[PDB]
Amino acid sequence: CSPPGETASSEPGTTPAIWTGSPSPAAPSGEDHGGGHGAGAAGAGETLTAELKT
Amino acid sequence: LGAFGAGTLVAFIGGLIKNPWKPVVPTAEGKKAVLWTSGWTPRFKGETIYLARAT
Ligand SMILES: CCCCCCCCCCCCCCCC(=O)O[C@H](COC(=O)CCCCCCC[C@@H](C)CCCCCCCCC)COP(=O)(O)O[C@H]1[C@H](O)[C@H](O)[C@H](O)[C@@H](O)[C@@H]1O
Repeated sequence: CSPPGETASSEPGTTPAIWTGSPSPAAPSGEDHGGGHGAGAAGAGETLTAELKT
Repeated sequence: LGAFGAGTLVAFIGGLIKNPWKPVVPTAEGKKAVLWTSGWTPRFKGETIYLARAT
């Protein structure tokens, strides 16, 4: 016998969308954090960059 | 003799007998049996599983 599910001539398909993974709720109990600092404000952390343009 | 043989054989073989369908492997849809799940089964919804080449 042939397996019940085979063959699909119609519905050509579509290009898969760009994957957008989600942060792990199971593996991480919370949200992973980067730079550590006192940050006596709403929160900036130990990482702050900037690009000075012309 | 029949009861003792039954008990002894069952106690001998029950150590070996294991349920193939005990949900053990974690998955986004809760723990599932081993045969259903492989390394490609997302442990949590939306997990990224790269097709890593094995150098
Ligand atoms: C005449 C005897 C009448 C009794 C029939 C016995 C068969 C019915 C079993 C009833 C118990 C099932 C419900 C509770 C139990 C349950 O859910 O367990 C299951 C597995 O059932 C077990 O326990 C062990 C099964 C017993 C072996 C029976 C051997 C064959 C018999 C029928 C032939 C000898 C009798 C004499 C006739 C021949 C005469 C000679 C001429 C699955 O295990 P699992 O959930 O994965 O956990 C694992 C743990 O079991 C596992 O021991 C442990 O070692 C782990 O590895 C673990 O992972």
